[PDB]
Amino acid sequence: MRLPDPYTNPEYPGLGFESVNLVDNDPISAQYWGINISYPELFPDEYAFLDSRLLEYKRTGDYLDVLLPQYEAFRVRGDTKSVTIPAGQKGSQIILNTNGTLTGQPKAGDLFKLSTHPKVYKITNFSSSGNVWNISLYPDLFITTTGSEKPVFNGILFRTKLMNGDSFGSTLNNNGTYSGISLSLRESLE
Repeated sequence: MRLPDPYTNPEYPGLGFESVNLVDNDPISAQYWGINISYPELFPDEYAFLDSRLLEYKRTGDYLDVLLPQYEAFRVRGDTKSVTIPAGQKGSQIILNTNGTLTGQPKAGDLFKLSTHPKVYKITNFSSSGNVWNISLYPDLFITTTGSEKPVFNGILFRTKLMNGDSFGSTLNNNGTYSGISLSLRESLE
């Protein structure tokens, strides 16, 4: 379940977020991101759409994949598939070999994800030596690299669970829209 937005569904611009907060949970357990999405007033058809998607989400027990457009930095561009990430890596640093196919560089604060695993990281520092990139991450890597991972800097989806199904919804207001819709999502560690 991709959480529908104006990219997937440009016919519903209200599905653009009014506000989003990315929240750090550092438990006893592993770190996980919390996401709080607030919508502007939704019109009947876009509200009806989102409603039905969340319902389908409810009955199938799936995850919800979410894009946060605020993090569409596009500070790094190029052929990520020709990047090499050496095997055996763990901890808070991730080294990769760009093979000269990347342009630009990421900065502290940007998101990062491995192609083969759903966990999303924050980039905390970055240095390079020619085509060698040294990306410092938070939290530590959830897996040891296999050698087949590719870096993801843009179009990162968080794999989440809805926390507030029981307070989701609104009723028609006096200008024929639905106010106060917000979603509270928790990154799911499988």
